[PDB]
Amino acid sequence: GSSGSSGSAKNAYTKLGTDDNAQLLDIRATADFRQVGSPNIKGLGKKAVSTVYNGEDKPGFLKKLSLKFKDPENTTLYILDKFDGNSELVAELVALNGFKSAYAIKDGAEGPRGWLNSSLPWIEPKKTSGPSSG
Repeated sequence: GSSGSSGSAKNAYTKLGTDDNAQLLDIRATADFRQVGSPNIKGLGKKAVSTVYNGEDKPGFLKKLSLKFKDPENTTLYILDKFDGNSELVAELVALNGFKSAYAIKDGAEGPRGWLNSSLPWIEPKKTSGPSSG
């Protein structure tokens, strides 16, 4: 693909912990934190910033970021989509809108080698009983 963009699933999480300044922008839909869960990066230091991307309305999305990050000017963000979405698109928007340098993850969360399929930590919804139900 792009030798420089969307690395393997760990390629983000690794650099999430090792950078100590890095962050996560879960662009996955607000429903996906109901139906799949969220990534448990808390042991690196903090939770991810859930804000659904919509290629609709660039400013009406970035309104969530400006209050959420202390030092966007050197914080290394990592988007996280469900599969593909527009991860690599957001990965070149924030850095051009006053953050430093941004990244995506291939296969997102639910992809065949994405976050879930990478030994990476998760939060999930509540415990329930009915796998064929969803």
